[PDB]
Amino acid sequence: HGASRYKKSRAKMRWKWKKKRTRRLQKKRRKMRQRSR
Amino acid sequence: PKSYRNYSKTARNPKRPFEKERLDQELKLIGEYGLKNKREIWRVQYLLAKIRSAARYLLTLDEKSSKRIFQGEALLRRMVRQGLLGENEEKLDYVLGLTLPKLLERRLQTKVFKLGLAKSVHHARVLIRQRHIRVGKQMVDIPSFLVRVDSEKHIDFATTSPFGGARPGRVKRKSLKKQKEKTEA
Amino acid sequence: GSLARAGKVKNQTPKVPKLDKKKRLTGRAKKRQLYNRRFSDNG
Amino acid sequence: GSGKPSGLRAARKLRIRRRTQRWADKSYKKSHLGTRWKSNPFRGSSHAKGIVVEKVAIEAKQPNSAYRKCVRVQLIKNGKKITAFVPGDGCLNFIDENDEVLVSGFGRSGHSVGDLPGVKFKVVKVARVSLLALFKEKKEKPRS
RNA sequence: CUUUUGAUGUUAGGGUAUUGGCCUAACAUGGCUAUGACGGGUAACGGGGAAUUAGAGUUCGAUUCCGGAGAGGGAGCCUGAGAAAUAGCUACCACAUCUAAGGAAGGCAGCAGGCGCGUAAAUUACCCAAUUCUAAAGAAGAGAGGUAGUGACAAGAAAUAACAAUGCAAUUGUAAUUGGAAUGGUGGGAAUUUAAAACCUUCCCAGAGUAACAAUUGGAGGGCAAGUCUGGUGCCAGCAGCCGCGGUAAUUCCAGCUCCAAUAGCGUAUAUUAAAAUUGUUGCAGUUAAAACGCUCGUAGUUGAAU
RNA sequence: AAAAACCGUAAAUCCUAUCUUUUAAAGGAAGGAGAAGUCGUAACAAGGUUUCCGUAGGUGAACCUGCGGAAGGAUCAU
Ligand SMILES: [Mg+2]
Ligand SMILES: [Mg+2]
Ligand SMILES: [Mg+2]
Ligand SMILES: [Mg+2]
Ligand SMILES: [Mg+2]
Ligand SMILES: [Mg+2]
Ligand SMILES: [Mg+2]
Ligand SMILES: [Mg+2]
Ligand SMILES: [Mg+2]
Ligand SMILES: [Mg+2]
Ligand SMILES: [Mg+2]
Ligand SMILES: [Mg+2]
Ligand SMILES: [Mg+2]
Ligand SMILES: [Mg+2]
Ligand SMILES: [Mg+2]
Ligand SMILES: [Mg+2]
Ligand SMILES: [Mg+2]
Ligand SMILES: [Mg+2]
Ligand SMILES: [Mg+2]
Ligand SMILES: [Mg+2]
Ligand SMILES: [Mg+2]
Repeated sequence: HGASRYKKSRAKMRWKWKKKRTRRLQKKRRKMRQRSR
Repeated sequence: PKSYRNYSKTARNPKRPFEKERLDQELKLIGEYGLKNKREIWRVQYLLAKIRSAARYLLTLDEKSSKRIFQGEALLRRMVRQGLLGENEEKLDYVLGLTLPKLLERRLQTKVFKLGLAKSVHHARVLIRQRHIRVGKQMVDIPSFLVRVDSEKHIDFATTSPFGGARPGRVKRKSLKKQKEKTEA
Repeated sequence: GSLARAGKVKNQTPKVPKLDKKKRLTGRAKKRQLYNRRFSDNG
Repeated sequence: GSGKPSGLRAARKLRIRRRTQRWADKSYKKSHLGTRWKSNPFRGSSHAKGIVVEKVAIEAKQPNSAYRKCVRVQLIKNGKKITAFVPGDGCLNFIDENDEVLVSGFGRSGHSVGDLPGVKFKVVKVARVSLLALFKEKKEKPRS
């Protein structure tokens, strides 16, 4: 998953929207862990 | 402590279990020489491979080298004494030409068959195993015995055998007994 | 939940006994018989 | 040049690269990782003993259709629980609620085999008698 | 990173069988480190060696010999040329034996043997005859050591017939029927062997015909050598390392017959080597299959014209 | 001889502080597998608004839009 990300030959979900979803979820996790420190 | 007497293996497996042509050749040889399994073919192959390896290593070596002279003379003498080379082909290149039938020809079974003295090769094997054969005033009952050059004129029946001038076996004497008590009753 | 069908077919098949004697050769004598059947008559 | 140093005093570089790059091989990393003594119910053994807890049936994969018979076993050695396949036609009827069984691997040491999903174990003995000698049905009878 | 409380050196002593921060007093500020110090891990005792490999290599070495360490866990001590000894002593921690209740006595990782642990391992036998050791040294003793018992760990040799006459297919085969030789396995007794038995050799007696004195373990779609034969089941039961088979005419399931493979042996599980030029020094690949840092400078490292 | 004192060699017990390994839990949030489920139709043809990259914002969901870039384009050309 380096330069081979976003490679499209099999009808999958877009790479950048998956990246955006992951970043949102990571932000929520960081907030949850901060609330407990 | 563990004992200091060691041991070694004498055979090796083919590494390719179901090859047709090798299997047919093995059956050829087994039927021709009257053997029991493939293990005997494989032991002879093992021995021949050792011989050939020594010969190859000696041949790659320099001429008029002491190692080559000593070990090559020893190996050639051993081979000619065994009855595998002969008289005009002692040159360390004829070692590489020895084939499986040549070694397989020196067994006591084959020798007992070829010198008359038995009606087949299976007869030859059964006679050796039943204490009927001598090799020079020593009684041998092992069919894989390899006969050396100066021992092949001394194969003959044993003095304790009914085929070699002794009393008859357990069947003859019981038949003769029954005949005696028949004729004296 | 449906494990009452176990061993169904093995218990369905009608039973047949073994056949009787027909003793086989062993060892060196068995290798001799094979050699005759495959090469002696085929020539 | 071809991407490597080739000099008479360049041994340290080659040694260190081969040391670092070996960890990308799956086989080497599987055999040399410290966690195998932990995430392995058999803990490096080839066989283990356990107590039968429950009989179950498992579905086969999509193109096939069957109900494969297995058991759930608690290991005596460490208390863990596993699932093992009972091979043969009517061999599940030879097993009772809590017997002692030997189980072994299933032939693909870390991997599932064929049609069953998520099963890596196989029963070989029950109640101190062989499953095969018991299926042959002409050799032995269960130790009552 | 080490150094307050010895870490690195100097001077003078103490101590030891001797040298030494080994220890004490004064003094100086040193010693190691990306060529990896200081730490963490090891299901790590080191070596002579072992397995597999054309040549390179990869993996193992508790265990016959050599060196090291220990005697439940630690620390002290006597005798003695030699011990920080443990079938020697003193104390604590843990475990545990007898008792008349005041007291006394313990250490199988020596040889047998038991419990527990587990996938995982033998006799509470005989002898100092050999190899050696100790002594007041032919003459005593030695679970050191040897001998047997148990023992499909591993290794070597090697039975389960052979031969005739007739009959029948192509000299031959035996598919078939008749008859006489040969021979161990087995039971009994001896000569020997051995400290004394026992085993191996050798000799005598009795002793094979369905020679019932009766060979097995896996397979028969392909890989991979060997049935498109006969019954049962009917996407169920099941098989199958991989591709796959099974839904009423299954060469693959359950059985009968017949064939193939190895054979007194043959299957299965886990680990490891070759196969793997799929770890590449010999010897890989990087436009598009996995993979050239966004770009330049730069120290260590590696490499450097001709005479 | 018993018994005391002192400088040493020092088992053991306790308190405190770290480090290592294993482990419980209301609740929260992922991934993989399965079953005829519900909703839409983003990709593959110019897929009916060419497809993608980086960054930022928004919406039940797949996604939409702004700024700069590429052709792996639907143009090697006036
Ligand atoms: Mg690429
Ligand atoms: Mg000082
Ligand atoms: Mg060692
Ligand atoms: Mg150990
Ligand atoms: Mg031992
Ligand atoms: Mg030692
Ligand atoms: Mg102990
Ligand atoms: Mg001590
Ligand atoms: Mg003791
Ligand atoms: Mg003690
Ligand atoms: Mg013991
Ligand atoms: Mg064992
Ligand atoms: Mg004297
Ligand atoms: Mg005496
Ligand atoms: Mg069949
Ligand atoms: Mg390999
Ligand atoms: Mg390789
Ligand atoms: Mg190679
Ligand atoms: Mg490659
Ligand atoms: Mg570039
Ligand atoms: Mg579109």
